[PDB]
Amino acid sequence: EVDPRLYFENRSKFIQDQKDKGINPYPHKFERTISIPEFIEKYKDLGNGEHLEDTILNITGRIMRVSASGQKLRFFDLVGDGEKIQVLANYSFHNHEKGNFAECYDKIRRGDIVGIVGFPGKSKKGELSIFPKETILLSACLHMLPMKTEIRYRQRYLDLLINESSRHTFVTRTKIINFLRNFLNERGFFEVETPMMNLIAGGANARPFITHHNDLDLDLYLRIATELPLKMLIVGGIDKVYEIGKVFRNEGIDNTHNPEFTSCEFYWAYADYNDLIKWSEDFFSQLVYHLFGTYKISYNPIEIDFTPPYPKVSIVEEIEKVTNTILEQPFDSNETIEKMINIIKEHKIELPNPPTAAKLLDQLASHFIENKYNDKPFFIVEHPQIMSPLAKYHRTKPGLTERLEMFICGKEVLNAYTELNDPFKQKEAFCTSLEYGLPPTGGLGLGIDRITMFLTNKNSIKDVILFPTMRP
Amino acid sequence: EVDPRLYFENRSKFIQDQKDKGINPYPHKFERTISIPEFIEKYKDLGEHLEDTILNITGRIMRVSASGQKLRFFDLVGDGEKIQVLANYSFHNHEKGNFAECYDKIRRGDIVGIVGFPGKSLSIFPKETILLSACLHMLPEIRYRQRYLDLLINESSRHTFVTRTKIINFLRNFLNERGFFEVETPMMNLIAGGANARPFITHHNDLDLDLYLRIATELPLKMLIVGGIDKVYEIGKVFRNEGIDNTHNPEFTSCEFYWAYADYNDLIKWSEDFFSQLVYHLFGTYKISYNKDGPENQPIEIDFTPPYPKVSIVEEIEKVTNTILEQPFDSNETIEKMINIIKEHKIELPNPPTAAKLLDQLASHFIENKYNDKPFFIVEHPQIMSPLAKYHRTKPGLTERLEMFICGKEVLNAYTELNDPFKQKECFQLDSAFCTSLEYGLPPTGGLGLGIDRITMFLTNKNSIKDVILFPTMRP
Ligand SMILES: C[C@@H]1CCC[C@@H](C[C@H]2Cc3cc(O)cc(O)c3C(=O)O2)O1
Ligand SMILES: C[C@@H]1CCC[C@@H](C[C@H]2Cc3cc(O)cc(O)c3C(=O)O2)O1
Ligand SMILES: N[C@@H](CCCC[NH3+])C(=O)O
Ligand SMILES: N[C@@H](CCCC[NH3+])C(=O)O
Ligand SMILES: [Cl-]
Ligand SMILES: [Cl-]
Ligand SMILES: [Cl-]
Ligand SMILES: [Cl-]
Ligand SMILES: [Cl-]
Repeated sequence: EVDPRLYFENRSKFIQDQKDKGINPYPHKFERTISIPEFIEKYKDLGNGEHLEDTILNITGRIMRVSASGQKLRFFDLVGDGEKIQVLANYSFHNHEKGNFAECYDKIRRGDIVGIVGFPGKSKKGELSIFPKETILLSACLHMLPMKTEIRYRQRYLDLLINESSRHTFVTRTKIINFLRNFLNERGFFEVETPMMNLIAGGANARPFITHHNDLDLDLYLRIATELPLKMLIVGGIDKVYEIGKVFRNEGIDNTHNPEFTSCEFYWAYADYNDLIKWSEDFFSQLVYHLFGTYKISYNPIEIDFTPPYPKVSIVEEIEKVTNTILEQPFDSNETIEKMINIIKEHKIELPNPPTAAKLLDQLASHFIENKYNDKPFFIVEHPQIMSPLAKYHRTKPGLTERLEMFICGKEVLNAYTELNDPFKQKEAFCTSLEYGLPPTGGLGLGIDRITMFLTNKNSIKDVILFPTMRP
Repeated sequence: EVDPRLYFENRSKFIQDQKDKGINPYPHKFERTISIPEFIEKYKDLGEHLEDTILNITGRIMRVSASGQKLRFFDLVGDGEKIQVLANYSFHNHEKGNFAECYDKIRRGDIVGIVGFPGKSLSIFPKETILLSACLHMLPEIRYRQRYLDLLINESSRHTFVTRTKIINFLRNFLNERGFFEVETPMMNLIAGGANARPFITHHNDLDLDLYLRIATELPLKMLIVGGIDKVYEIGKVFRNEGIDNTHNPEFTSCEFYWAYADYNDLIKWSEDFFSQLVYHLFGTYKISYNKDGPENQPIEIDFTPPYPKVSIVEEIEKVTNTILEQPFDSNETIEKMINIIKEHKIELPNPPTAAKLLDQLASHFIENKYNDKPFFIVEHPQIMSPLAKYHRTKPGLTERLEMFICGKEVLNAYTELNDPFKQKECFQLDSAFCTSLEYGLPPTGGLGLGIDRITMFLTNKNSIKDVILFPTMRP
């Protein structure tokens, strides 16, 4: 046992003493000639007890175990890029003209970043190793590191160094985003950037963040979505367009909500809801196979089968069906509002404030549909116009829209529709752009963080964001 | 020849009349079988007709002409390309509507679907033409507020934003080929560091908390180096709550990377490789022309062939002003001296006149416009300007820093990172989370920032940042 403060204070005095004796504990440059992954790839085939003594290399990394088998034989584990080798430092092999062996190695502690000049071999036990001639401290770790709560979210660097799975999680994340980018680019889509701060915040229903620009003396809204300006680009003649990036919604933090999250929205001119469904099934099934070489995955446990096609459940037909009720249109008539309210009560669930037709329908949809399936993803489709102000009216079903929303394990990860392009039907900047002619178009949104949760077996969004937002 | 409101209001009545006569003017779906680029590629080689092929094609009408009632000529555009629609009474399927009625209805800007056959006279010959989405206004500062108009009317506008995405694509593949790992860091933090700039503030309601939009990505990326991600980067927006002018937009796109075990010399090689390769990739040459002073007056050449000149900020200021600037730079004798030089040359005195801002001002007057024919680096900036850069390995008072300039504008800032936590407190309000991460061991590291919008300005021949942002931030 050691007191952390003593540890820290002592390592601090050590640093100052090195400085004072003229040794620079933070040297500027150490020219490494090979990485640890490279080193392993290149020498893993060596024979037990075989040294290549005439092959000198410079290698770096973080010391993670310190050991000894006497004062003239020190062992360390050295990690870089998520791989590990042994450092076997033997007194006889040490270049004594550069410091007392014992001084130079007593000072090396767990967490230290080091540079090593030495030669590759395997120990007789077969352990792939570097045998120093010289070991340089490049950057000390001044605190004792954990061997094994909230710290993983506040000190993500600690998490990344100690837990192999943490690194796997964020690697998978970037892979997911890479796949998506190439998937859209293969299909002729054009990546763009739209503003994060606008005079209005539209394209979804969510409270916004507000901020103030000093030069223009103006209160701007951080964006809750990217829909409106992307559509303006369709009008502008960019027929396949998308954006991957953050959006901001000013509401509660939970296991599936972070106030900044990463979305992808695309707009596809001359497509419609049917094209969007096909796209969703292709994307998800191909994404999953690309990561796992199979369509069925384990999640915390339950199997999720991503083999297309997926079930499509019509929001009205299904609510009515599981509640032996008819919901007469208009959906915001008093008779249908009262009725919807009755169901809420009849089933003792939380009444939304205020109880508008759109929010009641939404609430009924979360209770009676959204957890219909767990074995596969599925779509809820054909949402009422009152919920869907920017979706186009259904081509055979008055009151409804050509909309879909994909769910995985009761959580929405996708929202898409045929875009309303008739400016007259919309009144009930962007609006001006519609008057110039928005071609028939299909639009689609993904929630990236939520997708990554499922494909890395996490059940908090916090586990797939490097630095999630938290109370200090 | 027409009032815009009449035009608009009339096209509106037309839309309603179509609806009332049972025609849906905004059909849900027209299944096209070929795009315009595809169409061109496939039939460029056809003076002849091929009635041996019936196709469905879409696009926006952009010119309407005629040579008789029975002979109508349109330009149709999609994905940057254009073909002719030659609509001839002969070829029209009269079992689907009066030829003259249909085609009198079609105006400039209309989005249409066409069923016809390919030929040259390079054209599509309709048997039938469907309206898919009308343009209710006659088509021609507006370029910034209605960027859709700009994208449709000016070929160069589309070139500009295509080039922009290409630039970002090249950069992404350039870092990925070299083993770099893309990540996302937060846009809203409890403090905003990594640069000197006023921040935007916003408030989260459920946690009842004030947060700062990020002015840079430096600190959290460095925390990822500590975490063992030795090559890391982020491309994305940052926010600085400052003035707006030809080279400043309050949100702009940057790229920052951190390269463990590299230093300032690695960063210079990287900069030269990146820029020269980027330019050749776009133009098949290293020398490009740029209308600094506007398309009105004469352009200049910019030669991106490496290597680029490196000018040491202290050496050069002293040299062009016959002065010695004794360290410390924030002593009174050296502040007063710097002031007197600003006074003797009638340049604007910064408020307050700190050592760092005076040095900065002297650097913008006497160095930053040294070259115009090539990019160049200003290097080895004083510590007082550079609170996160590491101290120079042989030059007291200075740091291992570089800034690249193109035509007098900074596009790159990079350095060997200060990784000694004891020296940093002394340099520094900035993060304790960050400061704590340093104590766990930041390896020797090189960091670099690019200003993407400003790079794109130079490589698309624009001299306002507003020309390379789709929707720049403006007053209503
Ligand atoms: C833009 C996407 C398209 C798919 C449907 C939803 C999913 C989105 C909802 C959401 C809301 C929120 O307040 C905080 C979040 O973190 C998330 C999220 O992670 O996922 O929005
Ligand atoms: C992160 C980069 C590294 C290179 C140096 C600067 C360039 C950056 C500075 C700037 C500041 C600003 O308030 C508004 C801007 O638009 C820009 C810009 O576009 O250029 O920052
Ligand atoms: N803006 C939508 C995503 C696209 C919906 C289809 N246009 C949302 O945030 O849910
Ligand atoms: N954060 C710097 C970019 C360079 C980073 C070098 N450590 C800036 O905003 O200007
Ligand atoms: Cl249908
Ligand atoms: Cl939700
Ligand atoms: Cl390297
Ligand atoms: Cl050097
Ligand atoms: Cl600047």
